[PDB]
Amino acid sequence: PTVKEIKSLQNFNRIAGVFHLLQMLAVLALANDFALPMTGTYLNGPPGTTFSAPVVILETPVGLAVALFLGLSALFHFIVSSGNFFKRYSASLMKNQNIFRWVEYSLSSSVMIVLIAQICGIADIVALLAIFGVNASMILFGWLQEKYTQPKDGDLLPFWFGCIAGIVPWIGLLIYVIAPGSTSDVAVPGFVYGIIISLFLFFNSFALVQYLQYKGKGKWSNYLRGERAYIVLSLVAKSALAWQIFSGTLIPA
Amino acid sequence: PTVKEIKSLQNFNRIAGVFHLLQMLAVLALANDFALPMTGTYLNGPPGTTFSAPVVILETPVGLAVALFLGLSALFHFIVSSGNFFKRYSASLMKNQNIFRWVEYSLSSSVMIVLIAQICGIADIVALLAIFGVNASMILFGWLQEKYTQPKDGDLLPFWFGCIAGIVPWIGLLIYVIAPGSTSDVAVPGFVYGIIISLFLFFNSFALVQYLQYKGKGKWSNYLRGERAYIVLSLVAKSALAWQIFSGTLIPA
Amino acid sequence: MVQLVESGGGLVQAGGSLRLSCAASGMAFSISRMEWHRQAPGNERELVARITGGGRTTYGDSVKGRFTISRDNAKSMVYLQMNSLKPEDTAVYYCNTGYFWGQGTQVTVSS
Amino acid sequence: MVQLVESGGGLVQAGGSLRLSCAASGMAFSISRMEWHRQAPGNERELVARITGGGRTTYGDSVKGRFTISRDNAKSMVYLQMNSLKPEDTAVYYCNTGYFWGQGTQVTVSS
Ligand SMILES: CCCCCCCCCCCC(=O)OC[C@H](COP(=O)([O-])O)OC(=O)CCCCCCCCCCC
Ligand SMILES: *C/C=C(C)/C=C/C=C(C)/C=C/C1=C(C)CCCC1(C)C
Ligand SMILES: *C/C=C(C)/C=C/C=C(C)/C=C/C1=C(C)CCCC1(C)C
Ligand SMILES: CCCCCCCCCCCCCCCC(=O)O
Ligand SMILES: CCCCCCCCCCCCCCCC(=O)O
Ligand SMILES: CCCCCCCCCCCCCCCC(=O)O
Repeated sequence: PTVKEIKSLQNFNRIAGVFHLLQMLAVLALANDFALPMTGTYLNGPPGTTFSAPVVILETPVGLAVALFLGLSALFHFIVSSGNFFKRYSASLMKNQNIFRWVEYSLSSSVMIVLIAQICGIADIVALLAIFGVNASMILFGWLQEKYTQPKDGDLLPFWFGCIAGIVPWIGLLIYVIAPGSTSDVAVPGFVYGIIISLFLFFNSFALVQYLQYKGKGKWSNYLRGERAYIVLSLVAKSALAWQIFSGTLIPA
Repeated sequence: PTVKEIKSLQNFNRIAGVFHLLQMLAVLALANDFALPMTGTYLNGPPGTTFSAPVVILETPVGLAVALFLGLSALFHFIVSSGNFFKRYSASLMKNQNIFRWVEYSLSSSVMIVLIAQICGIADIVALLAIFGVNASMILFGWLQEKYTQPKDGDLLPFWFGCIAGIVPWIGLLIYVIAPGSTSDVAVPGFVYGIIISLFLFFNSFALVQYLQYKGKGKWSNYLRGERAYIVLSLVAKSALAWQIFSGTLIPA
Repeated sequence: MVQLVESGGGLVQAGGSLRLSCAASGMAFSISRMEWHRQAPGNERELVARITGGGRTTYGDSVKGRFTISRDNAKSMVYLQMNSLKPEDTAVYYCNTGYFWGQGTQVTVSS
Repeated sequence: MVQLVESGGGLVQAGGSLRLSCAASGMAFSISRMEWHRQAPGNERELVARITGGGRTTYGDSVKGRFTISRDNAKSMVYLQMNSLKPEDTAVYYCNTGYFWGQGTQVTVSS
């Protein structure tokens, strides 16, 4: 990695940040008022005898959440292209690691997965909190893998740990989509299936990019290819998800 | 570490395993038939419009779960004191790491925390599955910390990550104990408070032992002290929990 | 099966006031969202109120400052209070949820 | 408030059979566990059946092979079927939950 290659990333990051900011502003300006509940069912006696009717504790608005997980990326991409921050960024890239990315992801991906789970029909607060925790744990495992190992040496243990700890939310989503034991006759709409399938494919793409970067082939021996891939996939995923919720839920107003 | 110190651990582990086996047999022989439900509340229309009454999907018996998380430890403590397995065990202890312990814990602690959460009044299946995932992630973080770092060098990052990823279930338990937004007039019993407080203290004890082992003082520079502490605390925790559930829930028969 | 049954309505004068009631059936009433719809004899349909099952309330921008929707749990009741009527609200009102409609009621306002 | 109301009972012969019914109130009936208790005029109390809200059934080891408890969701009903009675079951029966009792009913068996 020479000076010019690290120099172009300034303009690359600036362009990404501008795109994110414009999309956030449009979504804030056009969305209507929609909300989804967080509930809870309490006991009314001994530990396993009698329950009570569910009640609503909180209500999430959707437009603000979408604007939130776009604004986070916009803010971070503008921070990286700053002054002394860029000096530390280049110094860390020279050492084959990046820290800003994981700090961004551990919040953005968690918000995404919470919203996706909430649309499918999950309302308990503890379920959402634990899903948040699981996703953050997966990202931290990726951070540890990047920090403690070296390319082409054949050690891939934290990668496998992160793969193990990132499949639980999708098992839960599958369970609520199959819906065992229910008594109903209303079928799931189509945009739910579209959202689920598309986001699963994007998550698989992120994992594959990590694996190919640390395998060390004859072409992927350069770190900047993986850096560019991580920027582009992040720019695509956010836009692919934010405009599927808007068209179908937030539009009739 | 010399030969005799590694030799005494054979008898130590055998004694621990025998104690676990006897307690498991007693609990199996004396318990009655008690069960707790796993439920689910599904939609009946568009994503955020109409719900349905909750239904019961599964039912956990309690005596079998208690026997399970005692039998796991019994089996592992008998495996370690075997033949060639003991050779690999001693070889790994010479290198300042142990693997059998984490393989045991990642199941035993998860079963414990699922049961503790279920007693407090949590019934959703996704909540229990995600709690399982979070606890396993914490144990795996401990494994990575032990594998990739060295005592007295001042690096404690995976320890902090494991501390971060192990506080979510207790936040959920606190939320269902405070019970915000409910309409009820029945107070929580006392053994619930006893169980919660005791198990929180024991988990803090485990974390403290890890931290003191890897700080490297003038007295804790020997690894076998930490090994013995991990055996004793595990032998106490299981017995402290299995006989508080039995006396109060499973006894009147 | 979900059954919504509403009552009230009738014929009143210009300055009168009404209280329509809707009673629900075997669903989870403390979470689900209820709605009130209006159809005039000769138009397509409109929207009157929503209650979102949590407390928040939205209207149809043509009845603001005149109507008030409220709900009562532990009895499964939805109440609509109409005050300061006008001689154009002659219509049929429906109680609504996630497309489980009910047999509407007639409201008539004289001169 | 939780209100349990049961009906049935009365006076029968030795070989008769009965069907007692219990109706529940504002709780979550599809999860909670319901019980049937018996008190004889002169004894303390006993246990008759449990239904655990999921399907499983346990009895009191003195009425096995004679009684049968069942539940019906979507109407909140608990049914107890008594067959092949004996001239000792003269008693008062109560419908029970997590200590929310109800006003029992009388069962009498003649010779
Ligand atoms: C919640 C709102 C505030 C969040 C701010 C979190 C980031 C704060 C800036 C941290 C930047 C930093 O330099 O990291 C500090 C060190 C990193 O050490 P190292 O990787 O250079 O060896 O050690 C650490 O990284 C500390 C570990 C904790 C930071 C990761 C936070 C993950 C949040 C998970 C939410 C569930
Ligand atoms: C908005 C950005 C998002 C949603 C990025 C998500 C990234 C992932 C889901 C990738 C996670 C990884 C694995 C699945 C295993 C460990 C390595 C990671 C972190 C790249
Ligand atoms: C039956 C054995 C049990 C419950 C052991 C549980 C162990 C822990 C809760 C300890 C976890 C640790 C931390 C809290 C941080 C990371 C290091 C660990 C794994 C020792
Ligand atoms: C831990 C990963 C695997 C978890 C598997 C959990 C399976 C839950 C769903 C099983 C339900 C089987 C059918 C239940 C009985 C019924 O039909 O009502
Ligand atoms: C503590 C819960 C964690 C799971 C570990 C307990 C193992 C049992 C889990 C439920 C299995 C249910 C088996 C039902 C068998 C039957 O049909 O009677
Ligand atoms: C992510 C860690 C912090 C999580 C904090 C979650 C707080 C949930 C409980 C807040 C309820 C506040 C009161 C709700 C309004 C009411 O009284 O009904």
